[PDB]
Amino acid sequence: LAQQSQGKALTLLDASEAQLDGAATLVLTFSIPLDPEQDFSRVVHVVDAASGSVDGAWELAPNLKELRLRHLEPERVLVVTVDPAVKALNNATFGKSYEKTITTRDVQPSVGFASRGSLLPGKIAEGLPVMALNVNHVDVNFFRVKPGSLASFVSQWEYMADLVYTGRFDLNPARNTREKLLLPLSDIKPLQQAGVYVAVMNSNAATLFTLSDIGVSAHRYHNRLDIFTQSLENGAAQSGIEIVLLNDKGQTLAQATSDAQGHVQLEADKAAALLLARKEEQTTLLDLTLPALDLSEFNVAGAPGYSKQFFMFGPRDLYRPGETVILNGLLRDSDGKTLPDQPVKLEVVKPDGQVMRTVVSQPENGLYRLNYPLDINAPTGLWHVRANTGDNLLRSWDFHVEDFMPERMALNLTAQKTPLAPADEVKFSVVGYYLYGAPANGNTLQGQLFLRPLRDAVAALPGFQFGNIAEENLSRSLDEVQLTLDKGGRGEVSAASQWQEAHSPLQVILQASLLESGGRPVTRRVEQAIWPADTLPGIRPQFAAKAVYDYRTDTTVNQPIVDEDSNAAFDIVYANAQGEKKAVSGLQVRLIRERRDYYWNWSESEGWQSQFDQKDLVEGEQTLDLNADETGKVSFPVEWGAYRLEVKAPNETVSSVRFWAGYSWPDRVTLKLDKANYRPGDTMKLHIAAPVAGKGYAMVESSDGPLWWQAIDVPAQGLELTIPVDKTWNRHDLYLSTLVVRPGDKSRSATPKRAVGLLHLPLGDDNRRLDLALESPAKMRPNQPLTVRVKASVKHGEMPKQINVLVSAVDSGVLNITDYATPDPWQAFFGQKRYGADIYDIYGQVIEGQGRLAALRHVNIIAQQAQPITLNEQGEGVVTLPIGDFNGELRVMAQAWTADDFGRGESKVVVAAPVIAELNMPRFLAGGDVSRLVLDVTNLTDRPQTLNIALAASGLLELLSQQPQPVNLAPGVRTTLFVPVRALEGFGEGEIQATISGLNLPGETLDAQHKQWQIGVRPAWPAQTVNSGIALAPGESWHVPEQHLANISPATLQGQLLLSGKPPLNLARYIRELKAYPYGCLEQTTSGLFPALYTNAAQLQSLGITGDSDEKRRAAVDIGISRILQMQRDNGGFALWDENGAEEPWLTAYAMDFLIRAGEQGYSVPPEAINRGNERLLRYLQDPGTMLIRYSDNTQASTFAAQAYAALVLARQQKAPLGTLREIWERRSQAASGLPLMQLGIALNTMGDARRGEEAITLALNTPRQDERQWIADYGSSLRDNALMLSLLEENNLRPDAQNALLSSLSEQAFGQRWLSTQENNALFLAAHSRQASAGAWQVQTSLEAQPLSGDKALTRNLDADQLAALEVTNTGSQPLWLRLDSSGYPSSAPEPASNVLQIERQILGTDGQRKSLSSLRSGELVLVWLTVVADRNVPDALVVDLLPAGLELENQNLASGSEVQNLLNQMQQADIQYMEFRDDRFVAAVVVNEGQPVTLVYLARAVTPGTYQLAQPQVESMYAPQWRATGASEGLLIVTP
Repeated sequence: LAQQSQGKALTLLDASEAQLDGAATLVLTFSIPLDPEQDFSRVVHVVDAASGSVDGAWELAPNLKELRLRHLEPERVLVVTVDPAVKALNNATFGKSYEKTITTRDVQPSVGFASRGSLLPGKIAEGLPVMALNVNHVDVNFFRVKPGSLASFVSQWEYMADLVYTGRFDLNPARNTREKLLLPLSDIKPLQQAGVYVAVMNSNAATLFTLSDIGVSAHRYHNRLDIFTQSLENGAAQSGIEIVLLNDKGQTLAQATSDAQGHVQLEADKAAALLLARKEEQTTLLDLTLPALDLSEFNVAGAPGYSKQFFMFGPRDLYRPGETVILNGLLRDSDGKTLPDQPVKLEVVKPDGQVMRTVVSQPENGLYRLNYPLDINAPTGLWHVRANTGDNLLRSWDFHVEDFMPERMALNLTAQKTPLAPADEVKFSVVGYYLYGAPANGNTLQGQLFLRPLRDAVAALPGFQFGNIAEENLSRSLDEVQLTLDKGGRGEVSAASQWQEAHSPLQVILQASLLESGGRPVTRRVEQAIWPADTLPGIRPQFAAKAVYDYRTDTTVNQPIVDEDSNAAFDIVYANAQGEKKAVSGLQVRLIRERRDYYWNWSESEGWQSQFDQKDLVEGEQTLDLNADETGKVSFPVEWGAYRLEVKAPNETVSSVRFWAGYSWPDRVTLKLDKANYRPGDTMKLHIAAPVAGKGYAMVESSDGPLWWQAIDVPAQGLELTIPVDKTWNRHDLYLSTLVVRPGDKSRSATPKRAVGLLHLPLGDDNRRLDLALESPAKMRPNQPLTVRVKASVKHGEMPKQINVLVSAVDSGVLNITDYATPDPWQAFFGQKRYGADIYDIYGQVIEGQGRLAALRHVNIIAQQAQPITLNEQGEGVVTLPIGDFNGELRVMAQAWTADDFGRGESKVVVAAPVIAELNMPRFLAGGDVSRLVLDVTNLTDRPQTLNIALAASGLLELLSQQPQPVNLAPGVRTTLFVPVRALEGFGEGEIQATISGLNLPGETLDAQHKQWQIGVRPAWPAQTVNSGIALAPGESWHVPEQHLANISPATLQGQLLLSGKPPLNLARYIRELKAYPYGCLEQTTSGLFPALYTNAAQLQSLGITGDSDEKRRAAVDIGISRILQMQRDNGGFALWDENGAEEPWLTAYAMDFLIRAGEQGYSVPPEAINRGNERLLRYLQDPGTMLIRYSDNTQASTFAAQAYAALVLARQQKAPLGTLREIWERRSQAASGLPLMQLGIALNTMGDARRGEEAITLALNTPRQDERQWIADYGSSLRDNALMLSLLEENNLRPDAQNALLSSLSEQAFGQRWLSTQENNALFLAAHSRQASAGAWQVQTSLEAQPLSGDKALTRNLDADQLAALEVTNTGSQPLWLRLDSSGYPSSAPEPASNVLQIERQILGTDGQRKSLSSLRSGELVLVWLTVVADRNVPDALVVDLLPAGLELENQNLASGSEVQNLLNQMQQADIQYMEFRDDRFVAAVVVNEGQPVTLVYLARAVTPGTYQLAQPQVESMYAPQWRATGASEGLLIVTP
């Protein structure tokens, strides 16, 4: 506002010092608010009359009248000056200069102990740190805690004593400066006597310290506690008693006395806070609630060591909404051996924490499997699969759900294929274009160049590596790329060579992103190979790469490794890019050993670091001569460690390959072992070395507790121990700990008294890994089975027995998104588990460690998993993987297991097509639309191609042009064909099939290329329906009313004829209308799900309905249940459109009702949802104030309805407090309908009080629904209420003579036709379902068949246009006949706009805000669609629908460059939008319409595919009073030009 300050000058009210936030602050207060823009420095300033300037940090309050300056040095003369300016907000300005002198006064005294104290003991323990400010002295009283009330006293602390005062310490700090001082206690004689003391002053006035000799160490486990008491003074070893206490409570949990070794063991979980160790008059305390010792610098990282190991894994961790998540599981013990068969409880968890599915997973041949179909609208984010094996230690397998947006543009980057000399510069050709056929003009290209080594430089020679792996400056970042492109699509990138010295093959990589408007770029990458010689050497090891762990990545990586002290063989070649193998003589072949000498190194910024110096030694040398077409084979003997084989040729070009001979590739206690890896029967030699000699103990332990331990005295020369390995040692979480302590409490040279050592105990085995060899071709073609041969090996011994293998194949990109590593079970079962104990200590706390190190370096996703196979006796097998289309790289993966052994295999397969064909088309089509499809064909072969393209249109789609002429494509060239098509009348899909003949390839015969695209086809106009019926007396005749035929086109005209000998109900119509409903709000989904629950296909076909093979139905119910769960709130309540939406109790009752019903029919629903739902219903019943019904007209009625429904739903479950039901029954007069009374009545009758139930029923049967149709939030009507009441009657076998009359009434009342709500349909379905109409005889003569139709049950029959156009019916029975005719089809003429209650209008603007014709639109043009809705009433259930023309596509943007446009937008920001959706063919929006308040909706849309498109009328209706409809005038057609 601030206008209220107008007319007022600017006077300074007060400049003074004041306390603010505990600090001395200079505050100026002016009369009126100032200019908040910080200009304070040249106008207002403070200057010390002695020290000059000071901090000028001028602060400004939330209030604008006060100017602040914080933190002023006390007792100083400040001169404050305000200059004539400051302006203020109303530019009133400060007249002239103002000067004021100030003295800043003194600060108030303060004293206190720096810390509340510690529990660390000392033999004398002097020095008490205190923070004193402006105080000359302090009096201190010293108490000694009574050994009796000691426990409770200390427990009062952290979560009753005598007095030994001395007091009066002389503290002389500088004036006005807080100083840190020490209170010495050495010269005090009545204090060095051991005990627990407390100092008190006269803000932390108290502190605690302890004098003692008992040094205490402790190792805690998840349910065990081991204590070691030794000497602080004379080395170590000590007896004495100790006890465990509670938090706050001084209650003793457990007690024990030290043995002759110092060791003690006590059973204790958490909630055991204070540890107390006593020996007569001596005492030492240890707080187990404080943080434990930091072991971040020790190699103690790894997975938890569970008793039962459950290895979960799959082909990937990145899925999209819609597709199915595949999960596999294997269960073993602590040493990877089989356990007795057992179930595992698996739960699916979506990002918000809510459970989506709960399955009791049973194994199948020892393999757990799970398939979770993600809903098409599933939330994006981090999902978990949560496994429970029985220990209630939840295992978690994370996986990502993400949705990817299309590209809508195309970028083409190409290079020169064949390698370049270092001198040459590198040229990349760029070609960008819009998908709809337009060239990308003036589009800015943003990329970057990179240089990398090229080791796989010859495709004709796989495995052979090239280049010196030790050559420097082969991996660096080159130039950035900014290219305006300019031309109609094309551009060029050029890279000058900074590489010359290179003796290895290189590749220069261009990675570039194409931009349309700085919104959603299209990125691509391309590489150019570079050789330092037309010919050069290549190396391929004869030995296979073995699988080994890599802690830097925590993934089991493949590495070239050979046995220690052995022979390494290699295949050498001398070759060129194309072809293979040339002649040469004098290849210099060296075996280089890479020696590394490690050493520790300390710094301030780093702490301690493990450094290492490297030296390359020549340990072998051969000389080789090669002929034409020869694979020279060399062999070098190796020993241990890292080697690399180097081959050099006379042209100074080098090629190197690194490998290993061993599978192994200061302020602490150094622990060393004689050998790496043991067995559970061997014996290990432990070398212990400490910086300073001392005493303590060594330990071998795990989780749960310790297995072995021995106290030790370590001299300053090291100490050697011998430890046996029991048979019970096989957990892989085994750690060897060591504690050493220096004798003296007081010592020079600093010296840390306590020192710790910690090492992982190797205990794995080298004969339990399945070595997997996956054999498959490096290249293949799409749409042909992928053959993968599995060959297993085990190094030592025989090829196990019955090796199970699970092979999979996934697009490498998807895997590369998440950096997904191929799962290995070996590392899962045998890998290094974490140190599962916490070390509490009394000696000085750890430094900080600084921390552990780290390492450093729409389309249908192809992702399959074959069934598990079993290898033969030789460990051989084969799997076939059907590959669909796809063009790129596949990572083939395999996990193998037996009962005891496990393994993992990787492989890579490049799927490439000789020619690629991409068909760009619109997102959908409407019947009659004419559209220009774009078919891009590109030849990827090395040869020129003459191709014959054959196109065919299937389904609701036809071609308009003649077949294409043959095309001549040069290698790498792309041609573009235009395919004009038209869509046919119908609701379905259209298919386009493309066939390419010719192609000519040497080496292959290759069948012709086939492709097929689908597109969705719907009618341009809403489906029209006509409903009529009549009663026929005997002899009476009837003919189809002309209304069923008028102005709607045949071949779209369906009919259903229902004949019955009793007042019928259109069951088929309800079912069909439910199944056809296209929107997925809660109530609609539920309502539509109800029929699929209680009706099988056998019952469906009787009503003239077919489809869904029942199992499909079950699947559909499951899907629906998921869709219901996806909208349950955190409180167990439900929402209408989304989980974050407002809560609606009635719907909660509804959805719950369906979920219980679904449970009853044998479907699976997670108990969390059921329970939270029931809790929410119970809270609806017991705490009605938690409710908040919106947009209601009678909150009482709403509340009552909700409570009644919830009452019934819980009553069905026998979970409804009767007292509450009665408490509600007393509020019956608030009921605005009979339905809640009925529901409540049933609940009462169910939970006991049958009387008040029957009363409630009888009352319901005489309580007409009453409301000026405002809302009530029950989603109801007279009709649906009557239906549901009849349903409740029929379901519980109550009043017959009433339900008969009401059934007839409902049959006749069901003529509120043409438009029913989903709720009404569901209600009517339930009423018709639970009905039993018994025997009702009828005979009839028709035009459908020569013979007469006859029956005793209501018969429904389908009719086509011909049967319906000429339908005649005549009753030939002895009794009356009820006849219903339901007709549906689409109009041959555009229907007239119509309105009722609601009004809808659509206008079309441009971005300039001016009206725009839908006939002059060019491709890529933007337009604003302006909808306006209005009504003379409050419609809280207004659903707006705007069918699109196929020429337009939506921009997904809510809230929506300037001007009058913004005047619309803002209005749209005033509308209360309950939901909004941007489909492929619709703009949908749920809104509430307020009386006399126009609702304004604007949305953005782009024109793309050129063509002539049908254009429908805007539509709006009330979802639950759908007689309130409006359609609003359309121009009829849309024209899009290129």
